Amino acid sequence: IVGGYTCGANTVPYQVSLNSGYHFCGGSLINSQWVVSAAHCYKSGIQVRLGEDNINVVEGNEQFISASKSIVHPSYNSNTLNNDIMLIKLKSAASLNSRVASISLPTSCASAGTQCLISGWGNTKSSGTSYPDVLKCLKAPILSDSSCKSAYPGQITSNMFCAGYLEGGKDSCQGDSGGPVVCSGKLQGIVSWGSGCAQKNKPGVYTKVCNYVSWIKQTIASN
Ligand SMILES: Cc1cc(CN)nn1C
Ligand SMILES: [Ca+2]
Repeated sequence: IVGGYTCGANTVPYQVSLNSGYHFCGGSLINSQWVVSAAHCYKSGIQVRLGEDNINVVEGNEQFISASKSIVHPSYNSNTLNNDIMLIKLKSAASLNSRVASISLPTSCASAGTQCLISGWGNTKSSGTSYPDVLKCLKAPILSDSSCKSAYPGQITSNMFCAGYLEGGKDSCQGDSGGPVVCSGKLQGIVSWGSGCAQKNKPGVYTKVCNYVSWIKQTIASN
């Protein structure tokens, strides 16, 4: 997260860190057994880390649970990043509490102008490289489909939306991949892609979660 703020420990209780020896992606806890992330975060040997603030220090509220299976969306295209969504099942159910909590799926799509919260442990610099240990947060509005498409000619599908600031300065970045965009207590987005970070007229692009609620529910119901 570039140009954000320190969230505060366990203030984003649905935020998870995916770890394969190191943090490599974010994710969102959607029930006691399931995490939603980006398809471009797929790899083997995933441990889901819940209750994290400082990802380098065991602070006392963590739950570390290995993934038993991952399900990349059937229509994910890694070239275009269309359908950039994946489900991860935990080997054991997380113990839910005030600091480890699920986020609700949307019942309808969110509009341009809706204010959202984006979070993660990604790079905090737009030019150089610096990775925070503690969770960073950014309040950002959803941008219009027209402005999103104008920013990225030929690249925005019906399964994507832009959020952030056309002026630059505030954005998601490398390492925030797969993490949450939450608006009015609903998971509306997943950190998917962009062109650099916090650059003018290059806002973050996010997977449009409301398009996938049926797939998520049916997949969970049979797996
Ligand atoms: C994960 C991610 C988000 C963004 C948006 N600036 N770019 N990347 C690489
Ligand atoms: Ca920790």
